[PDB]
Amino acid sequence: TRYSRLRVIAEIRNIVSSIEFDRDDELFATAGVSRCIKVFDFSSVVNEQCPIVEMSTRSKLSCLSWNKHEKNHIASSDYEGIVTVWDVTTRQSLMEYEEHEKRAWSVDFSRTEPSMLVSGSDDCKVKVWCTRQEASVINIDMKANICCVKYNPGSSNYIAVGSADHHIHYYDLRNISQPLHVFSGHKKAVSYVKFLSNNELASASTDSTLRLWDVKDNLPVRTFRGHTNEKNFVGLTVNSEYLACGSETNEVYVYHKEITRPVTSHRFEEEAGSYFISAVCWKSDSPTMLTANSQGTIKVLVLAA
Amino acid sequence: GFGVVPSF
Repeated sequence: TRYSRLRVIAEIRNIVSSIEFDRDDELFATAGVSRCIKVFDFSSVVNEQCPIVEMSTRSKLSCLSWNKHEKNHIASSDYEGIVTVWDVTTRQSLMEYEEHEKRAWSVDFSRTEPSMLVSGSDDCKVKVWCTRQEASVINIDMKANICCVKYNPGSSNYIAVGSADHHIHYYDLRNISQPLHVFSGHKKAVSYVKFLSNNELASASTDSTLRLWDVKDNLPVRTFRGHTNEKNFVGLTVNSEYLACGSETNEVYVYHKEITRPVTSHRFEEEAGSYFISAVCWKSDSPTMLTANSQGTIKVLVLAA
Repeated sequence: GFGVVPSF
């Protein structure tokens, strides 16, 4: 009730598929179709533009994830299938994991066991990696394309897997024989999974909904509607209270987790339907967020009264 | 292609 709008506080004037803050919310990184991981200083961006680091890649990038303990390390997944860990100080690749046989859509570094990272691919496998080992530590053969994988924020034993089979597969990595639970409800591929808390999981889908799930009691909680998402990866980011996602109308939407329709939205000639928001990232539990769209424009937005 | 969610 305290917010009704999103204010633009800074802008960096193609598609960015990932925008992510480092461990201390001091730097953020972008990646996508241009085969370039760019790192920016958040404070500089708000107070001014030039990245402080640029790392060229062989392939287009689908996802980034910063290491939660080695603050200068970042992982990427790319359209070749390769999962790379990078040192943004030296610009060198530290690990190049090459087992996936098709594009990898997602990579996530664990918060609680920071040397562990998980990836998912069109090859229908989930792979768990340790930065001290070259071969994967766990391999989960699934039936359908994997669009997103995410570690539980409280324990590296649990991952949520968003699948093109329309379900979220919630695994205990200590016994991958069967998932702990498979959450049905979305009518299309599950493009994102993100945790609000140890027990609260959100998902996005190209059925134009977000959904909230209780992964302790294995229950559906809430469905969120208002944005348009029938085709693209448009971004999902959550914190303790709010969900934000993109839209194929060139708008960013914000939902409070207790309310099914948006509390606010922001629109970034051509119709709205020609551009889409492609990446979003809250600055932890604050009302500030990073956003990017399919032209490559980046905006810093802040919830306001 | 780029940024398009898969199908089965």
